[PDB]
Amino acid sequence: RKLCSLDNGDCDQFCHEEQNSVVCSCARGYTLADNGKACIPTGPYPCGKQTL
Amino acid sequence: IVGGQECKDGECPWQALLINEENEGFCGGTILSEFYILTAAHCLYQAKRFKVRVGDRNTEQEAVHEVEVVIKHNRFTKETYDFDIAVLRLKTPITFRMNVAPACLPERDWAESTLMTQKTGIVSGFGRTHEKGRQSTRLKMLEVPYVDRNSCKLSSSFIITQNMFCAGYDTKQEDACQGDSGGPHVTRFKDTYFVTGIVSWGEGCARKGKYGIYTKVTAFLKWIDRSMKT
Ligand SMILES: CN(C)C(=O)c1ccc(N2CC[C@H](NS(=O)(=O)/C=C/c3ccc(Cl)s3)C2=O)c(F)c1
Repeated sequence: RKLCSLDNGDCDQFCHEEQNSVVCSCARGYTLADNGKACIPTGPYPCGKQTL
Repeated sequence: IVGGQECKDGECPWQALLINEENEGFCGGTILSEFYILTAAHCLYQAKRFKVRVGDRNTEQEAVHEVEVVIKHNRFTKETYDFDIAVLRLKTPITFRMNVAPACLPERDWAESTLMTQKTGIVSGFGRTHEKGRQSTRLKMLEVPYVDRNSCKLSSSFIITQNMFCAGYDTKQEDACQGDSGGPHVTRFKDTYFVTGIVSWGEGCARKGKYGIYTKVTAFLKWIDRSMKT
């Protein structure tokens, strides 16, 4: 297991392989964090989050 | 939903309920955004005029939205139940709040490789709690394992197309049921829930050697994206 096959490339959400390296991305309503891996919500009710 | 558990506060905020003129629920849907609901194309034959309710977990205690545009897949047919998908644009936007929030739409390749390969998904709705019974007054959810495609085809009396997938149990008495159609099948990945299926059809509910059949959302991501732009 390598790149995206290895724990989702350490990405919070979407993982793709571009030129043999991990590229992370996020669903609409999230911004990719400075680390290029985490996904940070832009508002109070981001998609896919339980309201707890 | 047969078996499973009650959706507790905030646990299933993407659930939508399609209600007829008599304000009775007949099908589910999934909230995609403030203006859009995902449902099954077959649900659009179950009532002439309908509205969408969001935020309710208990149908016996007290937002209702009218539908502006109904977008049904033009290839859906009752003969095969293939292409069982529709998108609804609402007249007014949904206000997100506790118990009202959209499910995420995943990117296609990643969903196929990472979500559909997970052990389980979650189905939810206000459908019957037994094959013979009344609609549930409480929103319910159920963890359903993904079923191997070969096993799925073997067990079925009808053709399972590439726009469908199987989920549930062989003999364990848990499944979606009547009234749950059109509702969400979501898959959790790192505490984020992505829409992966639409409740479509089944040979009864929780029957031995039968599984629940769901519309494969990954097969329609481009179609959904286009439908959300007019
Ligand atoms: C071609 N084709 C597949 C058909 O024409 C077809 C069309 C309909 C049904 N049936 C038979 C009765 C059942 N109604 S239900 O109980 O409201 C739904 C229950 C659920 C169980 C788990 C799910 Cl996932 S949906 C249903 O969808 C069927 F078995 C076959």
